[PDB]
Amino acid sequence: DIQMTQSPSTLSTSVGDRVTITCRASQSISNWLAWYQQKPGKAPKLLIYKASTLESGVPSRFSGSGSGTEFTLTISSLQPDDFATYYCQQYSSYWTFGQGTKLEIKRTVAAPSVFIFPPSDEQLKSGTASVVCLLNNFYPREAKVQWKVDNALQSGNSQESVTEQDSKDSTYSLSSTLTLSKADYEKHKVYACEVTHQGLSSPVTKSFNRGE
Amino acid sequence: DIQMTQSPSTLSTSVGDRVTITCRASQSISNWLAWYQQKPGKAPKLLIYKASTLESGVPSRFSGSGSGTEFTLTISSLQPDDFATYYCQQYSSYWTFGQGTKLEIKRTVAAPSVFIFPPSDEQLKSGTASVVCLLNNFYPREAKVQWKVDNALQSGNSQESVTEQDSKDSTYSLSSTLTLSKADYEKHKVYACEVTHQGLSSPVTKSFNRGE
Amino acid sequence: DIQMTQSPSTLSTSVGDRVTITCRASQSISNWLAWYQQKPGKAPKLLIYKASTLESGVPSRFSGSGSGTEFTLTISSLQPDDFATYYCQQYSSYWTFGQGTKLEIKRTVAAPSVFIFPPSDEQLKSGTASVVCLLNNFYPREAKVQWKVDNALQSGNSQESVTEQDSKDSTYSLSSTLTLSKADYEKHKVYACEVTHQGLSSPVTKSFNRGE
Amino acid sequence: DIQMTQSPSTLSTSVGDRVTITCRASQSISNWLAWYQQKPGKAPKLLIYKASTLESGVPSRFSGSGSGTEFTLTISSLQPDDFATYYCQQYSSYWTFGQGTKLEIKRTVAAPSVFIFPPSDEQLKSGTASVVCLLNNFYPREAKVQWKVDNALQSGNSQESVTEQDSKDSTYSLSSTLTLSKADYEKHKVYACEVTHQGLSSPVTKSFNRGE
Amino acid sequence: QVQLVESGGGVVQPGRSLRLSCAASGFTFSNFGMHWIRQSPGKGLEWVAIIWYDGSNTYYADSVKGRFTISRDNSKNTLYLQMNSLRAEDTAVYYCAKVWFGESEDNYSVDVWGQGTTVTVSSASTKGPSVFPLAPSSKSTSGGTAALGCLVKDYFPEPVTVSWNSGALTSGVHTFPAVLQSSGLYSLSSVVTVPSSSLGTQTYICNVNHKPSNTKVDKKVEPK
Amino acid sequence: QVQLVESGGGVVQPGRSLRLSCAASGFTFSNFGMHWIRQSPGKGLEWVAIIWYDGSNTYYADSVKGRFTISRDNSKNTLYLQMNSLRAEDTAVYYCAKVWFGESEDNYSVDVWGQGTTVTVSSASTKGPSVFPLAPSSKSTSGGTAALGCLVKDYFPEPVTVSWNSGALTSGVHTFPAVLQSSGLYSLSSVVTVPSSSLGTQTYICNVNHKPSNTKVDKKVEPK
Amino acid sequence: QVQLVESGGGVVQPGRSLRLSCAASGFTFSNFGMHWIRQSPGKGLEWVAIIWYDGSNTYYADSVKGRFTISRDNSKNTLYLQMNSLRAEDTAVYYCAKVWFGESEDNYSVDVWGQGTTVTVSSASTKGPSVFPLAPSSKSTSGGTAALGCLVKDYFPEPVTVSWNSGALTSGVHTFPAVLQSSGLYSLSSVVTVPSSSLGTQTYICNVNHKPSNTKVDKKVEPK
Amino acid sequence: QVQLVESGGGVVQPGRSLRLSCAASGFTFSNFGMHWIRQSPGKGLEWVAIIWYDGSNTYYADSVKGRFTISRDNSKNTLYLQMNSLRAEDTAVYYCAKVWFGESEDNYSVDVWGQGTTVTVSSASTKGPSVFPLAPSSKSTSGGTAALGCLVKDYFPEPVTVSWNSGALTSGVHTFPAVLQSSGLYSLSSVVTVPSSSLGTQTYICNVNHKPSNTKVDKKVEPK
Amino acid sequence: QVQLVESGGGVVQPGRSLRLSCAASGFTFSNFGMHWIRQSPGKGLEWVAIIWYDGSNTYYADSVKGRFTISRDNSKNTLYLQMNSLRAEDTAVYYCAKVWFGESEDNYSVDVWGQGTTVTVSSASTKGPSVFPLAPSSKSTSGGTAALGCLVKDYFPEPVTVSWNSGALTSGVHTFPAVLQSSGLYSLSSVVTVPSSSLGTQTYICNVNHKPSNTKVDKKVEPK
Amino acid sequence: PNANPNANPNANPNANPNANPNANPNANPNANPNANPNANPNANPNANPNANP
Repeated sequence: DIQMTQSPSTLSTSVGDRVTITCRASQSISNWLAWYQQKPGKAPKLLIYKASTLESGVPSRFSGSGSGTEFTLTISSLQPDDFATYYCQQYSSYWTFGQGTKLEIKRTVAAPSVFIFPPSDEQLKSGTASVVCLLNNFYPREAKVQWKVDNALQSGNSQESVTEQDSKDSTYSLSSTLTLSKADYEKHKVYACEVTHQGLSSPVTKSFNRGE
Repeated sequence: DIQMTQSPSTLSTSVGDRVTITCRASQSISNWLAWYQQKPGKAPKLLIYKASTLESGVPSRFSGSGSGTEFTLTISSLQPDDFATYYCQQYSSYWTFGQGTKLEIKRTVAAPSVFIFPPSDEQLKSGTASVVCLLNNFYPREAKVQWKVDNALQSGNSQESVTEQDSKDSTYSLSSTLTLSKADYEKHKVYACEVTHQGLSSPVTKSFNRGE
Repeated sequence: DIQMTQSPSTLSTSVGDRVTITCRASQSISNWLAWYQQKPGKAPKLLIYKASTLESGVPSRFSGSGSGTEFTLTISSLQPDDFATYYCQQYSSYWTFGQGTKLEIKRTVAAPSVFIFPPSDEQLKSGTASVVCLLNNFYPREAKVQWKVDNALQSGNSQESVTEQDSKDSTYSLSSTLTLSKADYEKHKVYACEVTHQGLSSPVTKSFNRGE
Repeated sequence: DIQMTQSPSTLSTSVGDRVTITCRASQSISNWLAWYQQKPGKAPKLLIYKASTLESGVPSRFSGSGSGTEFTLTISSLQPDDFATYYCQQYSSYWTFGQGTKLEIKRTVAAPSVFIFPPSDEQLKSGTASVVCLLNNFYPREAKVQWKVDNALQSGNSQESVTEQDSKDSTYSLSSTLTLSKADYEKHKVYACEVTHQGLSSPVTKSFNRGE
Repeated sequence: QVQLVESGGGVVQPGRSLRLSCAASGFTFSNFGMHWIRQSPGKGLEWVAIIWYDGSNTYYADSVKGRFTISRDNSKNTLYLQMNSLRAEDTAVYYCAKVWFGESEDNYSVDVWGQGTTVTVSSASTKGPSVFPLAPSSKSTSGGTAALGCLVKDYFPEPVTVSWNSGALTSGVHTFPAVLQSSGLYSLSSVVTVPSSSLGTQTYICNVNHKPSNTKVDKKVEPK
Repeated sequence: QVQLVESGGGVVQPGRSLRLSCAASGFTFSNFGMHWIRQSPGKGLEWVAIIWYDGSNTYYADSVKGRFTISRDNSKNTLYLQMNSLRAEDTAVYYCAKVWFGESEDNYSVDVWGQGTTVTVSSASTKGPSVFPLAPSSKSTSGGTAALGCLVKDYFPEPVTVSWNSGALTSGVHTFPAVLQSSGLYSLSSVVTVPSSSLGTQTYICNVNHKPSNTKVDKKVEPK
Repeated sequence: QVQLVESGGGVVQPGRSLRLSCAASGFTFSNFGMHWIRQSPGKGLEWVAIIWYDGSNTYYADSVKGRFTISRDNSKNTLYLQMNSLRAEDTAVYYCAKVWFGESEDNYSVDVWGQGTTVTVSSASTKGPSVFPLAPSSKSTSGGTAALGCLVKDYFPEPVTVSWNSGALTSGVHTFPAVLQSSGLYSLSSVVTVPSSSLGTQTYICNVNHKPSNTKVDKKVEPK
Repeated sequence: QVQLVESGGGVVQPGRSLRLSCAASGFTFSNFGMHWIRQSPGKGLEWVAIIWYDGSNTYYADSVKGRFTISRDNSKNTLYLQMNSLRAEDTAVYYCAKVWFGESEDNYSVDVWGQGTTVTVSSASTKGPSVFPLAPSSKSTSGGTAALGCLVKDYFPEPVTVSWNSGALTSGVHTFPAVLQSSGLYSLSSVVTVPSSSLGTQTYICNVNHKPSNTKVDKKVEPK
Repeated sequence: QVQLVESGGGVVQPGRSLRLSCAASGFTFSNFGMHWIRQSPGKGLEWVAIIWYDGSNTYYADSVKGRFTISRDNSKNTLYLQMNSLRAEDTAVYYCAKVWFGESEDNYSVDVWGQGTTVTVSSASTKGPSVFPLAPSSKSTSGGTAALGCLVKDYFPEPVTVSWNSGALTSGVHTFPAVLQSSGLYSLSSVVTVPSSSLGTQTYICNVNHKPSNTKVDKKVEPK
Repeated sequence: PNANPNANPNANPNANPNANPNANPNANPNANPNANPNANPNANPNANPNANP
């Protein structure tokens, strides 16, 4: 089973930049490599086959290169229509795709706005307690959110969700949901989410007391 | 039972235009396809059989094409007598007709005139209350009429009726009838119909007060 | 002459089980394969044609699959009405049926009750001697019955008969009839039937002496 | 036009022998080759199709083999009923037959008996002169007969005829007829036929003088 | 709905002829081709013949070619099969069947089968059965349960019916399927398990009935 | 141009079967081989099956061999994929795809993908969501901007639609993608930033709609 | 079993026409395609034409294309071959042949051949034979065996029969196959070995018979 | 032998439709695939479409795909080409062609071409020509040889015929092939060299005939 | 999974022919090349032949070239090996084997072997065995243990089964593998060790069975 | 310059799965010339419903 690997996984770039992404095969696939572009919520479209042949209808700013086990896709001058995810695919022995490279819109650094929401009394009446920590309008996407319950870090009881880049201002939003039973929730006092981000000089901590 | 499907259902066109309508079968019917023309309030007339043979007396501006599962009917130069509904029919295995394509007279955009009529005192004495909203002389045919009773949207208690294209100016008229019991009618005050149309930048609302 | 073969010949199953039976042709029959269901003492009924098309009126829990020389019939969730014999049939070149697969009601293991009956004096007066060995209410169906006349195994002079699965408890009953001339019968002393079954730790032997 | 060629043209064999004949096509015919057997004065009978499939009713001592351009027919143990002519036939592109291989009954060498017959007085009265040389009961079939008229070799004025193998002793008989005009016949004296055969250490010559 | 009714079956000596008919109703018979298919315990399901809607083309299986003749009467909506020179292996249940409706270039088979009619080719003469009791005793007793029965041997032809106490006793009765013997006569057994405490007091009689010969035998089975 | 339309996807319990179809138009369907390719968040893009133009040769991925059957109907211009014995990890978006035209000795892949159809393999039953308010307060206020929202928890299957004030409020709305929980039920949140000066006077209600269960819930969010 | 009977062959002058027929029995003639195949001493076996079961497709060998027309009458179970503009090289034995039954995608040929009918294309006129004696003498004697015969020269058409002493002499008789001469007339020889001690005393007469001309000649062969 | 006859060509305005037909004879038309191939001075020979013997598979060139439709009527032995949405560059001579017979695994092309039919796509209206004299003088004389002619300008469509003195003068006549101008009208010249000593005495008139417009012009050419 | 089942093996006289078949299931047979490999006690494992997936290329070992022909029927999923002119040294167990899937430029061998079928080339005729007793005595006694047996000599072909007391005695039984003698007949021994104190009282009988000849012999072994 | 007897004998999965546009378009002369027993035996609903005439 031929393994494919794409680098980088994510590339932050700006309009007009020169973009180069790489794709490597676990074994020699000669030149039988294709590149596909996919925009979110839409079907993939073929860009390049035989590692360097441009598909009909594809603008000339796309080019392919490479042979053997290393291949590259180059965009000479990035345009706003080119912000999408790019997959390579070997078709030398069956068909396997790479993990995909997403081209991200580069912008200036913006620190997140942090908000916390406690569980509602109705949900507590329903037998569950959800605590929500919200990070609004931040860039870049990498951030860390740690839950602390009476100064004790939580693990395996939270879930995170991240939005795509906003079309208007290219920011991210992230939600972290801590879910607990009513008994687990009422067996403790302090509930905090701590957030670290490269745009923040110091970690930001929001916290509440149960009942406060 | 072979299913037939025609596209588009309605095509707005003008005299002298080149018209092409399509018809598809759920399975291969070889070339055993006929095209029939029907004018409103009139019997259907045979235009084409065997998908490409012109019936005697049919002008040469009509032509058929297609084989297998895809068939097309082409009018090289549209004439005012050709504004009618066109049906395809497979006769390879029993006989099934398509949904039909209606050729509409294309004209300039005209915004509707909106009028509202409350139930008469005689009908209220009879135990029923009909409220009528009228849209006069509008194009295209797509429009939305919403009944609002004290700002509450109604659903499932109204019926709409649309006239054919006027012979003189090719406009439409639409009537919407909201039917309620006398007790339901007298349990509210304000009665409005709101109209939206692609030629209107904002919805138009007509309203009256019960008893006024 | 295309040979058809079904596997397995018998399948023990329970209500709600997922059932899959296979059918193979001696040569390629493309997809021209039909599946027929037959209940005992009743005419066969058509279930599937073209290997995967469900006949009108057939519940959706039946499905077909396969092409070329290998075909399968799948019942997603077995129901009590589905206990019957299923035949595949190629209709690519004339028509040949498989031997058929009977769906058997799976139940817990029940050991047989063993009874032996000697020939009646009236039949001996008529010139024949029938010895009967009876196995009552046993499962599964596989068992071995050996006739021994003065400790000598018989062959070619016995006939076996098996009932269908009892409607009440899904058990079998088996009769073995050993037929001999009056002279052969009176030229020996000991008459035994030995029975082996997977539910019996040791073989069971019943025997009588002529005249006893 | 696919050319077919069979080898050998004639095969001398004995009862019980293993016989193998070959057949080659001018181009690749895949496996679409049939073998036909023909007995003298009788219609051909089909032996093998698809180059290796035995026709129903054909004894198992016949077998076919081969693919592409080379094919063989094998008789494991020859029987007296199998003495016949065998033709191969490609049916990959239209239908062309080989020249045929005749299986001959092999026996020991027997030298011919030579007889000469002069023209009758009636034929001489009719204006023609036929001289007949007869070779009786010889094997194998290959022999050479040369006519010499006053020690002058003749060419182009003789015709030969050969009988089939005698049913009783498997021998041949051959007639050679030299035809000349009455003037050519009466313009010479000595008329001889010289015969060479593998059973003769020296050629045998029979001759007569015109009028003697 | 669609209904097919076969008729004409019965007992026939080997070498004689027999004509089967199939009455069709519930659909336009003249618009469909028909099959005859037979089923026997030794060969399973076996296609016999096919006829076109108008009778122009007919096909037969190799084992029956030259002996069977399929025909139809569209004015009577009746399908016929004239069988000549019958052999022993032709004993089977014969079904008529209707071809399904499909596309013009598809291959075709059958969707609705008839009820079926049984054909038995045997040189055996009609003969009533011998009913012998399988008497229970100490040698056929294990605990409080005993087994008794009736052996219905050497009869021809099929079928025979067996009841116990004129039908009043049905719980625990096992009537085995009949077997054909080398002599062309059939034989079967019927057994029942009874409480040992009831022997000698409760009366058990097996009633064998054979309508083709009007045979009725009531045999009482007593213990030994 | 070339168009491919998948259909047949939906919710199916593990172990059951499902048949996907792909209708092709705009080109000669019978002249091209086809692929089925699936995409899931956990495994990315993963090839499933390939079929020749005439159906003579088919190939499958190792993870699906023996369970999936790819076929085609060139008379109907339809590609089919019968999936049996579905497991939880088969939940993905399935695309049909057309092989490109190339040279006789080249290797081949796909150039045109279909629209895609979603397949969700889960033992969860259809269930409407619970909508709980995420109430703004002093702990969720920075200057003149506050954040409020609605938590849409424990619904199945996907998707659900959320609007605010019947669609009148769209500026600053962030509806997060749903996440699948350990219980097999989906859950998501929808948040909006509002001027703090509007708290206590402007009414904010989130409108959650779930067509599979016909659930419509208007939940009012009040400040603290 | 399958039986094919050709008819219509005979003597025809070059440039004239001739119609061959083939009667089929023992099988459903209308369900099978047919071949006409000819055999001549100069070319061996040579395929001539093929026709489909319904006559929709016909194919011909290149040497006969445009001159021969193959047809069939399925109502009469008869195969026809109309031959126009006959040439000398068309003299051959013509067989009709039945295509075997096979699989749908296989290639096809013939399995059962007809009896064959002889066609002789020649401008020669009907002519009785000339019978000349092959007189035995001392030069045709080896031991006690001598050879004598009859030369049957310049006859048309085939065949001729030769007997010796009204059939009383058969031991040692060799009737040679006829040979076609440059003049278009046939010629053959018949020889017989006799005891030398019988020469001059035993009378030997050869009886040549030619039914087309009703020729009967008894020629006595005497020594010189 | 093989014969193909095209018909249906002519002048058609851009955007209109046109149906070409090809009648085949001399061979079994239903057994062979066919091509349509066009030839223009600007593009040379250019393949248009191919159809299988039964019409099951059709292929088109990329420049015409979606506009042209190839079909056939095997009962009439006729090949058809329906051309819709014609553009100016489709003006060419169209030939139908027969695929040769070959081996099963070979690639195929055409061996016999039809006669050809001309298709002219132009928005020009039918219009007669203007005939202007190319008058000889001292400036068109070298020795005893002079040149004179007629200019045939602004006519549509092709062709036009030119004769000199009602055909009595043909030696030394050069009629140039027509050239298409920017205005969509054709123009050509016809010249002839004559002895200078014959000027003023021998009468020279060019006779232009244009059947599509029924134009007949006799223009006298006089020296200067 | 992958399964291969060989059939067709047996006893064949030298000089005759034999055709082996290999039925494949569990995978796409037409996509893989196949091997035939044989194993004999004298030469060990020995490759015989290889065939490509489409049959285009075949290769043979030098010892079998010109005598064996490998073929395949992809429509039946069957591999064939026609063996002509068999010699004595061709007696072996023949396996069919499937080539593994690999890379395009690698060399290939087999990964899955069939069950194997035995081919015995011998001129010996079918013959039942001779059973001789191996009688125990004082000269075959060491302490309390004695040995007795049965010698199964001069039988053909393989195999033969030996049991003791109808299978009731299995502890201490040693049946040796058969050995081929100069006469082409096989021979073997079966021995058992018994307590010496049981001799003369316990009865020991060896049951030799030879299905090819339907031989069943019960030989009693008594001490001396 | 010979053939490698140990080369890939399988079928390349990434081969050409489309149709060959240049393949044989003619009708195969030696194809199935007999009738099909399992053809359509039912009358045609859309056959000729009028007289010959």
